[PDB]
Amino acid sequence: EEAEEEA
Amino acid sequence: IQDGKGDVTITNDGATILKQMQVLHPAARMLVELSKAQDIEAGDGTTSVVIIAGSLLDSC
Amino acid sequence: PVLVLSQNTKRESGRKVQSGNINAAKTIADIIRTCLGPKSMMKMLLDPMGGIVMTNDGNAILREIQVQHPAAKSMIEISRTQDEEVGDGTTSVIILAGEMLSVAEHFLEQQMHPTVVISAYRKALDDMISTLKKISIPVDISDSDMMLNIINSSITTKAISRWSSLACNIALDAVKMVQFEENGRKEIDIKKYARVEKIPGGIIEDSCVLRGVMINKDVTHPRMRRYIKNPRIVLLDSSLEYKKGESQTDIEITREEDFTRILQMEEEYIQQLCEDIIQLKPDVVITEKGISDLAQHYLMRANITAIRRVRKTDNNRIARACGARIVSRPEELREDDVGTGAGLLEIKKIGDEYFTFITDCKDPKACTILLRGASKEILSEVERNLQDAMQVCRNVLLDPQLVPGGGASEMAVAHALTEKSKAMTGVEQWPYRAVAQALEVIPRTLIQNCGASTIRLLTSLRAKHTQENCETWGVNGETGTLVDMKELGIWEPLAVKLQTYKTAVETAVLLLRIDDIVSGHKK
Amino acid sequence: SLLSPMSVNAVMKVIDPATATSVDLRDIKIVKKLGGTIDDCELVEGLVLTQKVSNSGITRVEKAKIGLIQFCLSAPKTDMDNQIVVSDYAQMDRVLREERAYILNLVKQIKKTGCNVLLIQKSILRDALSDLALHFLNKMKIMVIKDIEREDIEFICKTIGTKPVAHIDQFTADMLGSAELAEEVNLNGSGKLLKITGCASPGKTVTIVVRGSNKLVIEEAERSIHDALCVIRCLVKKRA
Amino acid sequence: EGPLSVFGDRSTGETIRSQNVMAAASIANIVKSSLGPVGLDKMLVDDIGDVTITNDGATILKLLEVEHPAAKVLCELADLQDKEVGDGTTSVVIIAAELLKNADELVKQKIHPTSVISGYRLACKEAVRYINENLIVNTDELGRDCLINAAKTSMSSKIIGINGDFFANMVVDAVLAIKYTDIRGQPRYPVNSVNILKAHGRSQMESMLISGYALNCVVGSQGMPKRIVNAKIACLDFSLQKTKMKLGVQVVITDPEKLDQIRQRESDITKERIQKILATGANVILTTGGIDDMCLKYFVEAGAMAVRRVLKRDLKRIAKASGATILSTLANLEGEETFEAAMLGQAEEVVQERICDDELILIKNTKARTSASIILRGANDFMCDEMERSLHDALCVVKRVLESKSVVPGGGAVEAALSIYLENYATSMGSREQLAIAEFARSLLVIPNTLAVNAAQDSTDLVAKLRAFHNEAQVNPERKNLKWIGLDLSNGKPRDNKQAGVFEPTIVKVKSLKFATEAAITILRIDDLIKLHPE
Ligand SMILES: Nc1ncnc2c1ncn2[C@@H]1O[C@H](COP(=O)(O)OP(=O)(O)O)[C@@H](O)[C@H]1O
Ligand SMILES: Nc1ncnc2c1ncn2[C@@H]1O[C@H](COP(=O)(O)OP(=O)(O)O)[C@@H](O)[C@H]1O
Ligand SMILES: Nc1ncnc2c1ncn2[C@@H]1O[C@H](COP(=O)(O)OP(=O)(O)O)[C@@H](O)[C@H]1O
Ligand SMILES: [Mg+2]
Ligand SMILES: [Mg+2]
Ligand SMILES: [Mg+2]
Repeated sequence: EEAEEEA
Repeated sequence: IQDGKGDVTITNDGATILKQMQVLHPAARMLVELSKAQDIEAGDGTTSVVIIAGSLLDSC
Repeated sequence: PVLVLSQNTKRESGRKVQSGNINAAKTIADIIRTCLGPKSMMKMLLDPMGGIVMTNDGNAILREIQVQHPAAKSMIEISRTQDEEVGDGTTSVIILAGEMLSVAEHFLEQQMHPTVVISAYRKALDDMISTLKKISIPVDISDSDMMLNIINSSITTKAISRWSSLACNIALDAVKMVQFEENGRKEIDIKKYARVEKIPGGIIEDSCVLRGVMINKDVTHPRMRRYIKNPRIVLLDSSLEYKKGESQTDIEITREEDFTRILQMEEEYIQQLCEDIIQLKPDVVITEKGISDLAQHYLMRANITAIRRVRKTDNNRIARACGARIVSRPEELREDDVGTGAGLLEIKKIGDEYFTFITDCKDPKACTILLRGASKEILSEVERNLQDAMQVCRNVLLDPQLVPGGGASEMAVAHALTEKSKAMTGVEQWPYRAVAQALEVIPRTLIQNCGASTIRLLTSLRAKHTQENCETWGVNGETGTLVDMKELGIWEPLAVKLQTYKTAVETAVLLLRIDDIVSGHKK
Repeated sequence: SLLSPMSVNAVMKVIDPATATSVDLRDIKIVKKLGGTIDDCELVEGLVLTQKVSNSGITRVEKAKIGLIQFCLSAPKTDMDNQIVVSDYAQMDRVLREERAYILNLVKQIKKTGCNVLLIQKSILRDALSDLALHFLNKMKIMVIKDIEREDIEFICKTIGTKPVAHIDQFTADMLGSAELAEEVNLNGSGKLLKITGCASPGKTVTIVVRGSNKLVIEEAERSIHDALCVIRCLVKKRA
Repeated sequence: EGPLSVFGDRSTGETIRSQNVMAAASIANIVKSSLGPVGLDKMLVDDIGDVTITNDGATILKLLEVEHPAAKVLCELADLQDKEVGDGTTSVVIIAAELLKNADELVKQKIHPTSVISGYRLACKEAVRYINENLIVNTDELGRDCLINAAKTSMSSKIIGINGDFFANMVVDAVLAIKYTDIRGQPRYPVNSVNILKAHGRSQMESMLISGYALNCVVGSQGMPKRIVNAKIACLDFSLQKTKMKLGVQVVITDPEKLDQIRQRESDITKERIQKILATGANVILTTGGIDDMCLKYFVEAGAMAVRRVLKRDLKRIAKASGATILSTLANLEGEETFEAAMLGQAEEVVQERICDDELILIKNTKARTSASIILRGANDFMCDEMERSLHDALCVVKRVLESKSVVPGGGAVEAALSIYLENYATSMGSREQLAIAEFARSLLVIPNTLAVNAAQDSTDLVAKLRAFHNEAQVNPERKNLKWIGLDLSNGKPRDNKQAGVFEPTIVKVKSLKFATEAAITILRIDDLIKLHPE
């Protein structure tokens, strides 16, 4: 998934 | 070039073209080895070497 | 040698595709249009497995037919979508969709682009919904006579019409006793807690609904009691027997006494489980798993009656009826998990077979309907009709609105749309009127099935509806006359009509947008 | 006008012109990635990996310390036939407690050196990274990359200066490599790609990323770049 | 024939070029009839009778099976366009096929293909540079109506065309609610994080947007409650079945008195874990693994909801939306296992709701962030699938517009302006690349012709009017505003499309031009074909 940020 | 399996290649490299064909005559199975040898030694001119060899054999 | 681009794919395009789609829709409509109204006739179907289905339900007819044209498949699908959504009206939807799609090729052949027709249909649907909401009538859900009238008008078309007084009472009692509100405010009327059991024989008038449940089971041991007055019931999800673990264990014994001691510990474990059950002092033990002989011996020594290997759904219904809850580990057994809401446990014989009744409950939330009759086909048709009636009742309870039947609503909506169309300009006016005049197929089919003069009766009814306060006038299906629906007493829920119109219009819109077909591309 | 300087730079980054007599073309790695156009081909003076990170949450690290592992972070296992026998109910809990402590000790030992990026090589006989180990590593804020091939370890060491470790006792702060940026990028739709750039100990390696809107174009462009590299190699071999 | 024993078939000359051009033209002609608001759909039937209804170019070309590699090139071109952008997968195929067809005539004249290729590259570069003059900055326009108009233009020509305003409001609301807070260098809008569900039944205008999340799952047991008002959520990534020793461990018993306690501990470990979890006040427990019948009873008595077999992506989205933390084990940085009330999610309501004879779960008003879901209602499965496919395009278009604040008029205005500009610019080269540039300009003009043909209008007259207007715009600067007059297909006359509200992202045009030119070149360079016989 594109959402692979801070946590 | 389309293979027996169904894969497709589009190329200008002489050694690649000769390898991807399936030549049957034994005298035509040494030109591909010559092209491979030129590719190993220099990495360029794989077509001009075959042209020159064919021209000499024709002149004979 | 063969140079191809798309191997063996069949392509078709043009006006041929549209004509074929419309023709297939009309054929699907034509197969079924004899099964509408109180004068409908039965059809018997032969299934691949060797059975027989003698029925009158539109969905039951259509789901037993195999077809090749995709438009036919689309119509078959919308039939069952209607059946799942509301449970009634699976024939009127097909007939209406057929007409709505048939009245479009006239404009297609006059070089009118399909998008204009789609826009006109989507514009007319909203004004149909608004008129339907305008002509609604409220109903009081505490009026049992009104509820029975609604259910009777719903089932006056099927084969149970000879026993409508019994059928209506059965359906009403079942729905009312299944209605339930629980934690939070989630009101529900789930009908997986209203079981139907068909037992061939006897007479149809012996059909009833029980305050409890009935199962096809018997006592494990003959010395257990078969009749208990006020029982205390415990339900279990585990097996009362010794079973192997799963941690890949082995036993290595090198002494004489170890074998006998190991054999005795199993009996000790069984005795411990039985005593732990007995501490609660129950009268009936029900379990979905096996029961061992030694456990049976101990329970009988404690004067308990045990039942083996009941289905999970039946266990859930028994729990909901008697107020108990299922427990997997007897060690965690309390006084709360014991159900005391039963009033009689009995075990009887019905034709060389044993049945178990748990009846006389104080306040059950699950029920069993027991049907007797001539044979399996008749009982199956009665079951389908009862399902129709129960779902109609649930729809009425979840939305208390009524609209007149017999075509009065169709003619009122058609008149409203015709009156509204004269305020419009443009090319959309013609399809806008076309749909409204296509809504008359329902009264026309009713008149045809009754066997009267459609040409005279339909124009008489149109003239009557042209007046001011005549929105409830319709056709009497048993004789072939015009009658006010107020005195006759035919009313139907608003949700059924809304679903029918929406599904029909959307199916027509979907089928009007196809332009070409490609076949045979092997996944 | 875009591919010639890339080839010249790639050849000049690998040899020492003072005494170079031949060029090892296995020191330059070509990576083919679909999507975009040939215009998007680029030169990377660092490390590029085609596989994804197993750590859910961490995708970018600055001032990264990198370590390479050739042992397994899992339950103990001897090369002889071993098995544990349980005959009392206390041992059942004791085994779980001991296994948990054994894993936690290794995780703490790894954390002691200040490591931020961990690479683990491929293993086929025993599990090289368990869920418990991954959970502890995530709790310690370490990015984990798994299934490093057994035949590009030499290239990885040559590029980033790391040193392989095959025993936990040898995991020491002097066996790590230092990098300025280590992060994964997501191309528009083709997938992810790990890039490590700004190495404190720059080796004589380089890599090329080849793009293209079609596989035929990508392979043909790769062959053309190989031809250019070979011509430059010949010109190094003979100064004529 | 004769020499060169190859065991295969080889073709050389104009034969192969004509054959390739014909293959490309057939592929274009398959999908030409589904372009513009007046385009219709297609029905596809496989060898077992399964029916698909669609007008999405990428889907059609993926479902078709093709044998010619020159056609497979266009198929993969459409797939790449779908992956890169998400809109305009039917225009690029038409453009590429027209480019091949127009270059083949110049090749039939004694013009070397290399000159054509260089001219095409130059024309593509100039067109891409010029397109950055027709731009409109979305901030100048009012943002909400700009976004709504872009969404409506994207959703036109689909099954949801008439309901454009309703569905566009829903799409814009979902996209805005799913916005992510990045490093703040650039905000991100990660579409496909929204869950789209299909369920036949009521009319499509009853499709609903849920401010929260929707799960295609049901409660574990019928004795559990089915509505929780104030929800404490625990997300787990392990099974809650009775314990089983690993492969290495085995049990050997020599004293028989020690079997009962082992058998009891086997079941007691999981009960202890469940009590640890429940002691912190958790009301909802979501698990990817299974839950045993023995372990469901603890939740039943505690009065809590348990859901099993939850997908990992759904669990990730739920956890990040509600602020919970995903746990694959209860162990901490010490030996013992603990569960802390700090790692619990909070939700304002969790309900189980009935939809058309099935059930699903709604989680409403998550407090850590905002999340959205969409439930689609339709006549049947084919309609629902087509609606989902049409909604994905709108979501992608809105994401692109929000990420890059630039829009471009639609209806063929861009193609007309580019054709005029490139035709004028071709002279200043004065070489054999002039012919190639003119051919590129003329091949750019196929989109308005196809739109007019599909609208059943006078394509020649309409295109002539467009060219005249755009020429008068490109000269006489005080009349520059004539560069925005597009095309109206419901009446058959030009109209100011920027004022009307027909907008597209510029990335669509740029990427389509680049990919079309690349495909045209890579097919135009082929000279001869050799096909080997199967073994
Ligand atoms: N711009 C050019 N003008 C003229 N001759 C050129 C040019 N570029 C390359 N050549 C010549 O053409 C030949 C290159 O052919 P090529 O396809 O590279 O064959 P090979 O792969 O066998 O080297 C050489 O004779 C080279 O000198
Ligand atoms: N006694 C009656 N007189 C006139 N019309 C009736 C009567 N009973 C039912 N109908 C009409 O018959 C129509 C169709 O009902 P039915 O034939 O049972 O099939 P379905 O309920 O599936 O549409 C209803 O719209 C209703 O208005
Ligand atoms: N209202 C409109 N008026 C004119 N042209 C329109 C309108 N809406 C869309 N278009 C055109 O429709 C084309 C899009 O074709 P379509 O098949 O819907 O999508 P795509 O091919 O991009 O997947 C574009 O050229 C666009 O300008
Ligand atoms: Mg060369
Ligand atoms: Mg009925
Ligand atoms: Mg589009």
